[PDB]
Amino acid sequence: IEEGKKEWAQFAQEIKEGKRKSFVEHLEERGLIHDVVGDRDLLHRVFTEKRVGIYAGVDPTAPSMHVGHMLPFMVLAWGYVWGLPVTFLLGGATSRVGDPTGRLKGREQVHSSVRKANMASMHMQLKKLGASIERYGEKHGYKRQMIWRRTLTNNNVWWNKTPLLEVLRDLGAYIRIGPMLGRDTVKNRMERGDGMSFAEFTYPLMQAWDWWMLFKNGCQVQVGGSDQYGNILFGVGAVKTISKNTVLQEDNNPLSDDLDKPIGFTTPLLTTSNAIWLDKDMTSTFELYQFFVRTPDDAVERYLKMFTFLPIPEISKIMEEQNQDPSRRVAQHALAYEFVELIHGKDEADAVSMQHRQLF
Amino acid sequence: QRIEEGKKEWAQFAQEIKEGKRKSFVEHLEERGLIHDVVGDRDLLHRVFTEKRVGIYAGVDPTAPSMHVGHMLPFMVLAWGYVWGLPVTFLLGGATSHSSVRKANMASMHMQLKKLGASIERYGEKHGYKRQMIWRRTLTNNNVWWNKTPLLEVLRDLGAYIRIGPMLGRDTVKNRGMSFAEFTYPLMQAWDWWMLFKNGCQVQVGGSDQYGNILFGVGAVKTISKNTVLQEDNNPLSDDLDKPIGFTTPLLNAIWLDKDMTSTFELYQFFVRTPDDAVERYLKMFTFLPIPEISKIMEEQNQDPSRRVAQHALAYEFVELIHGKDEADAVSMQHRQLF
Ligand SMILES: N[C@@H](Cc1ccc(O)cc1)C(=O)O
Repeated sequence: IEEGKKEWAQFAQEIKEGKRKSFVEHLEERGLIHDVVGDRDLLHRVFTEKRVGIYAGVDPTAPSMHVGHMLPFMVLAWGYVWGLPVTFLLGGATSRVGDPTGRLKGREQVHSSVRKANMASMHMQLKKLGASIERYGEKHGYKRQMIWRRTLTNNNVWWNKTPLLEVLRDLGAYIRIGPMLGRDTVKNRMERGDGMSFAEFTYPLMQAWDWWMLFKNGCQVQVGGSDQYGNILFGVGAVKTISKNTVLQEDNNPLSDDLDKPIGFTTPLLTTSNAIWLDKDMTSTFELYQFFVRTPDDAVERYLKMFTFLPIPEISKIMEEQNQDPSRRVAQHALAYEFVELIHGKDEADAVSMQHRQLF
Repeated sequence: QRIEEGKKEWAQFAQEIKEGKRKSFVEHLEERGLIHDVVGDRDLLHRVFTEKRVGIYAGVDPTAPSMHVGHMLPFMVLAWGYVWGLPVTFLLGGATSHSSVRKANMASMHMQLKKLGASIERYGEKHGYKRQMIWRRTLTNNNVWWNKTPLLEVLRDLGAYIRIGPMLGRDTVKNRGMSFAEFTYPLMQAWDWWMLFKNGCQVQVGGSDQYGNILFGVGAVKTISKNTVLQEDNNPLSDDLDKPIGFTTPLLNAIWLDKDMTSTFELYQFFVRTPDDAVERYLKMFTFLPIPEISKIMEEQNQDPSRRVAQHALAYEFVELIHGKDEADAVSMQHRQLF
């Protein structure tokens, strides 16, 4: 415990002295940071100086995640093997409301048995992914230390009982609705005329409260998809406010030092040229392999950096061979193999890669 | 047992009302001049009270340690409701209201509302209304549910079905900044009603300025009842006689009901200064005096209004209602002994 703080301090000096990379500099090299919700240099300083907690959220709208969810979790995977405490947040409660961002119409009311089934399946998959990350990290030389920590939490833990009055007192009373109505997501649904419910309008405050609940236990940073910039931005402000105005003395903190203020960033948007599920029963291992081998030549190098733990030198070596003759798909096959191994294990990766070569 | 006998008693009244032999609670209040606007259909309101011994409530926000005379008319309606055998509820908005100040006001107002409840019963006794087992009056602080009510529950049963567009259109809201908490207040008021509606409070009465709030409440309660996931509470309210509905009382420094803020003598004086052209209406609204007795008073008043016979009767009655007979006797004598 104490040794951890000393180790991170040593790393900090080595980072400033150009002998080591910070977590931010590392992610930038992997191409995993799109936008920083706040000041990039501050984010860098925070991770350099502090072994801060970081989390990513996911709402269970399906029994399975797909490849489109992965980049924020690739960030947490890196965080985990870097010895940062990471948290996977399952939005069991917030999924009932539905995130209005990147939508004009409202989500369709799903039956309760379906939502419960989706939530349970996603919970298992996230547990499985957590163990896979450790295994996959091991393959690439990252040996688990006692100080490592990964957590899976359902926000139902608090949303099932959290009184409306508590949220209004500690957060709602300090939030002006004017700016909320100015946000793009709301503005576009009022202008277009798609309408919007009170529940949807409240969603940002729920996400903010989620962060606050984790922030109290050291989770200073949030990472999300590209379209989550707005929610994370709102969250940064909201968390400062709660910490500054909370009536509980055990939790109250002005956060005067910038190094302690909440901050976040987004991961890049994946574009194409249905869904690619991480569940073997929905998308076979063979088909997940196929999806990645079809990665365009002008995208495969970046994907190798974002979707695998392959060292940069090894990626350079792969690309050197790839650039000589990309028809052999050396880069695409390495990408497909690594990601299939991460999600479904080595045996699956070996089987589908052999069968794919024998067939095509 | 008594429940079944109660429905029978109300059934008899209903038949007699249709035959023009008895007044409904609505017709009665109109005779008193206590109804300003009906949030909904007047005839429906008449029908609801004719057919059903419905619950009715009025809300009060503890922004002061005491209520004053400007708050009374909705409570006069509840006073009548009580002695008519309708179950009435006083809702104290403890949750929705420095912190040490707010808690003290809430406690003082709660104490005053209990006292008013007992005073209403006593005052009813004087005018021939004898308490029956079926009578019911309740004082409730909405803190009772707001202390635990999950945000998620409100969003599911209400928040999901309310569009913010219209809310931003409300008169009070459009002409404005505003906090999220303040923006949420209308839904909390609606939820308050829903909590009481589940236990029979189909009707709400409020001040003249409460038309908007009651209007929003009717729609919200319909919505919640129609879409709530607990089937034990779910109900489409297809029959109009079961739909939530309300009405307002007419529009009249402050004349407090707290003796330490406004002396009984000064409360007496205030009503004695009631204008000649208003005193008759006030007698009907602020007292239980039968109309025939009010007629006898006004005709005598009309002989020589300088004697203020009507104003003195009004002042005495209201002081007795709020502070009791001994107080009424004392201040009336002191006023005569002085003037
Ligand atoms: N709102 C995010 C998921 C999320 C949920 C809760 C949080 O606290 C954070 C993120 C999404 O829909 O992608």
